[PDB]
Amino acid sequence: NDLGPLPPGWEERIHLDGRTFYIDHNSKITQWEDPRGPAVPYSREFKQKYDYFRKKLKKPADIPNRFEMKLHRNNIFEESYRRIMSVKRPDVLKARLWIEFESEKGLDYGGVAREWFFLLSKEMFNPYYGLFEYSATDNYTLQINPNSGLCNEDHLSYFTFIGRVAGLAVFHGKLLDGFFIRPFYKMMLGKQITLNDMESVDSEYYNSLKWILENDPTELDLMFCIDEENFGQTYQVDLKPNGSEIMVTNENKREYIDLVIQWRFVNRVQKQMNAFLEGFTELLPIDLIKIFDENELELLMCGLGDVDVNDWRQHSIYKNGYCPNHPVIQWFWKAVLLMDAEKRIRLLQFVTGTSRVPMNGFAELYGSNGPQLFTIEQWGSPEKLPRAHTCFNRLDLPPYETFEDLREKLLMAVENA
Amino acid sequence: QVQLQESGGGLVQAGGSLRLSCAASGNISDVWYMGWYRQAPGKEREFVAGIAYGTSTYYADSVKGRFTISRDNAKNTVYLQMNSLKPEDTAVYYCAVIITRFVSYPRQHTYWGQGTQVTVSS
Repeated sequence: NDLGPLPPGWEERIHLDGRTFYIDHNSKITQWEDPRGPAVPYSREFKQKYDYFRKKLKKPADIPNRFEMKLHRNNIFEESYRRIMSVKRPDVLKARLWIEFESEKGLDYGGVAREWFFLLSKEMFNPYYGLFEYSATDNYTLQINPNSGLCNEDHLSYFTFIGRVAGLAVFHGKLLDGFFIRPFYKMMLGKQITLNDMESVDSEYYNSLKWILENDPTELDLMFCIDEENFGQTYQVDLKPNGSEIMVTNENKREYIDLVIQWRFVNRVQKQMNAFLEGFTELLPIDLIKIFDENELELLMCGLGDVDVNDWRQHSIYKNGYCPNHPVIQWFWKAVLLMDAEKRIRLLQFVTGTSRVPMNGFAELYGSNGPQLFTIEQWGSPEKLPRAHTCFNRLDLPPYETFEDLREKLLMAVENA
Repeated sequence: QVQLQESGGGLVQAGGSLRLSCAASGNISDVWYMGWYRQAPGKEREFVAGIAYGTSTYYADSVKGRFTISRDNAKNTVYLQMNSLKPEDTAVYYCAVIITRFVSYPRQHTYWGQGTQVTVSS
């Protein structure tokens, strides 16, 4: 109505007293005044976020009621590309879509649209095509192949098609099967990529940059110039004006790390990510999705798959004196039991690093080096917040005096990514 | 090609404020780094401030706290404001830009300003 869309990253909620408050998720603050005080304590709830997001998604009435597609299962990717990118009005895709498979053969997954989304997600997110490549830490999470242009001549068009399909999945309530690294979702949100975010992108770059961050680079005799092995011929690039003859020292460290990350990761995938976002936003402006975090954005796109805590517990190995009968371990599992399904998935993302659970269960759970199981290691003083390592699926759980303290600390850590 | 000209540079008492503006002309497609450099009498050029990408701003430890670097997109002009100015600040202030141009492989083109003598009186 006359009020208009809320500013990006804002939400409106109804209090039990009936007065409506406004929550800024970027700063995590509640207020009474309309954006266009204490109010209620901030509570990041994915269910209410999703309800608000779906409510503010409005289907145009001018478009045809039904969006009809005919595809061949042998190569679903190609006909899907042709049909979806042949549409000049993206709003037509906002209309309900019924994908009549060839000869109505079947193979449904509870819905022909869901079956189409499943098979297409299998096809697009296969690194064989070259658009995407498996993450460094995991073997199932994906990322944009920086060399995607070399393999595919029209990689930008295919990335736009993938973005359009993802936008369709989010808009229509269906779910995609591909899980991306955290920097992927951060680049959707327009957030800043940090050194930790490189853990998924490349192990060599992350390890070298971490060494530089912690130790004095003066031993390495580093300049503000990096060598671009990619592209024909090997040549040096200055990260800052007069990069050569400028030496990386303790005062020039974080600037060097930021510039190296920008040149070697962000600059390389920026074009492909921009094409993906251009395809994605044709059905959902970024402002609506900016309320979600990267973790919540992953859940919104790939869905909230219920996690069986019994299988999770049985196929878990404890470390540093923790035992299944240990009071802290069973208290932690009690806290996991009482916590919601979305909170359980957020705990998975906090420790494992992704919401994907292997189809065989938690026995096949992987890691940076290889097959690695969920680990809960004793570490730190009781007061400290739990920490997580997603390269080895490790939760550094301090020994907690009582169940209530452990529950509160674990919830605070899970909520604060 | 891009050409830079720095103005706003004049002798000022120490503890005075100087703003240096880098007027940039030409096709500034995508600036990788907008920096202010300093050349003291008898010394090589040394980094003073940098805008780099987005809004991340990097300062030299000598000028950290005292100076502030900003960019105006409509004018594409960078302003370095120096406060608590000191004799060390007396050097000649250049303005450099790096434009990442993509022909075959993407490469960095560095364009340097003429410079303004900024001095401190005390």
